Amino acid sequence: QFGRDIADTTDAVRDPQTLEILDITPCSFGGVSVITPGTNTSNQVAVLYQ
Amino acid sequence: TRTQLPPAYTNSFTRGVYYPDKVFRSSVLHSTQDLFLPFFSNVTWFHAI
Repeated sequence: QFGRDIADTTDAVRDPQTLEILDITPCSFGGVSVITPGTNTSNQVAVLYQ
Repeated sequence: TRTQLPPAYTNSFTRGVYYPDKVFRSSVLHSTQDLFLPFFSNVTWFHAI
């Protein structure tokens, strides 16, 4: 039924209704970083994504 | 008229290797702890010819 790879974690699963292998890929990647050139300089900030 | 011959002891050649569960494994070496048959073990041979 299920399927795990070398990382010892479930990566593919068999559909128990239509018989089809589906790969699981969560949408949790990267974060949010702040870039500030200086408080006394200006007040413009930058957002960075990983 | 059932001349039952005495049982004999023989040796196996790697038998009793089944899947541990319903989990698909590929390119990964995993070790389980179930009930298997030891390799090069001594079993009993019964005839019926």
